[PDB]
Amino acid sequence: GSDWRFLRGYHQYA
Amino acid sequence: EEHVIIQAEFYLNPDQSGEFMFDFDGDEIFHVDMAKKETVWRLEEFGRFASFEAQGALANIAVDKANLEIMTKRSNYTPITNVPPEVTVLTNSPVELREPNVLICFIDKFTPPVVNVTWLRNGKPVTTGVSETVFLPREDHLFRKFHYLPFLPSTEDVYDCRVEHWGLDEPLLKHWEFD
Amino acid sequence: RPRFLWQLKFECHFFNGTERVRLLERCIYNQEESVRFDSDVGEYRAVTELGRPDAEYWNSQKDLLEQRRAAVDTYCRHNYGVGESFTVQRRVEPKVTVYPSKTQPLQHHNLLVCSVSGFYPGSIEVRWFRNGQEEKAGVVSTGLIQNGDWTFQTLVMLETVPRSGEVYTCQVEHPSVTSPLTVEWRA
Repeated sequence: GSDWRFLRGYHQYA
Repeated sequence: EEHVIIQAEFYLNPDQSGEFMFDFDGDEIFHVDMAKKETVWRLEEFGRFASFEAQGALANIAVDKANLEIMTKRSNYTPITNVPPEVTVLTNSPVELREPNVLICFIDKFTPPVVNVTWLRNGKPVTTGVSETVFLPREDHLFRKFHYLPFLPSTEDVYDCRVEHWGLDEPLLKHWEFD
Repeated sequence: RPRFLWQLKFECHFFNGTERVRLLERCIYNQEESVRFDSDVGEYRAVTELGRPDAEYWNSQKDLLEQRRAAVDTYCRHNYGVGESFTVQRRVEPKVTVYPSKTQPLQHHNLLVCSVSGFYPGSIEVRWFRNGQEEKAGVVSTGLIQNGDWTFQTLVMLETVPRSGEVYTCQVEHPSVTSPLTVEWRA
C-alpha cells in the first residue's frame, strides 16, 4: 500500500 | 537474518553534495534527485507499487547539512581521509560476437563519494546508452557505484573504464577487450 | 581542499518475515560511526567519544526515544509491507552457460566454466558432475556478484583434463525454479 515511509534525523548537540 | 532495508543519506563539504536513498539487500530501491526534487525508482516498475514524497528527503538533507557543520567543528575540523576505489570491469553475460551485451564498471570501497567515470572506446570516450547508479552505502561506511555501457561485442576495438578519485595518484583506466 | 562528510543510516533488519525486526540508526562522521540507536537497546549510545554529546542529548529528549522505539512497526514493518511484492518476492531465473575457458585440445588440463547469470535473488547452488558423479574438488568460484540492477551472476569453474566421451554437467538450484537447471558439456 503506497506510502514508502522514512525517518528523519534529530539535531546534533550544538 | 532474512532482509535488510537501509535508508541512507549523506552530506559532503565543501562539495555541498547530498544524497537520499533506500537499499534493499544491496540494491537501490530509489533515490531522490535533489536538483529536480524528484523520486527516481531503480526499476521503473517499482513506482507502480509504492509512492515516496520527495520533499521529505529534501528536509532530511537540510538537517544533515546542519549536523555536518556541527560535527566538523566538534571534531576540531578533522577532514575525511580519501580511500581510493577498487575498480572492476565485467559484462552482463558471456560475450558472443554480434550479441548485444553490457559492460559493467564496478567502483567499490571508496570515500568520499565523489568520482569521475568515463567509458573510452578505442581510447575515445563513449556516451551512447551509458547509465550509472548513485553512491551505494557499505557497512564499513565506504561507498559502491556502478556504471554501464551497452555494447556490441567485436574483435575490432578495446574498452576501458576511466575512474578519477581524490585518493588516486592518477586516473585509473580498467581495460576490457573481447577474446 | 579538505572534505568533511556526514552520513545517517536507518537499517531495518528482518528475521523470519517480520517476526523479528531490529532498527539501527547510525551517525557517521567521515568514516567513523559516532552514535547509534539500536532498537534492541532502546536508546542512543555513543560509539565514539565524538558522539557522546548526541547520546547524552538525544536520550534526554524523550519524545524522540518513544518515536524511535516505535519505528520498528511504523517504519520498518510498514515499508517491508509496502515493498514486499517487488523485493522480497522478486524472482528472476538464471541463464546457465557451460564452456571451456581455453581451446587447448584434448587430454590437456582445462577449466570448465559454468556461467550462471541474471538471477534474483542471490542464493543459488551450482554443482558440477562428471559422468553423473558430483565433482567437489577442483572447483574455483567467483562467488556471487551483484550487478547493481536487481540481478546477480556467478561463474563456477571445474578443473578438468577431459578425456573422450566424458559428459560434464553443471547443475543449478535457485528459488526461481521448481527443478534444478542443468547444462551438459561433451568432451
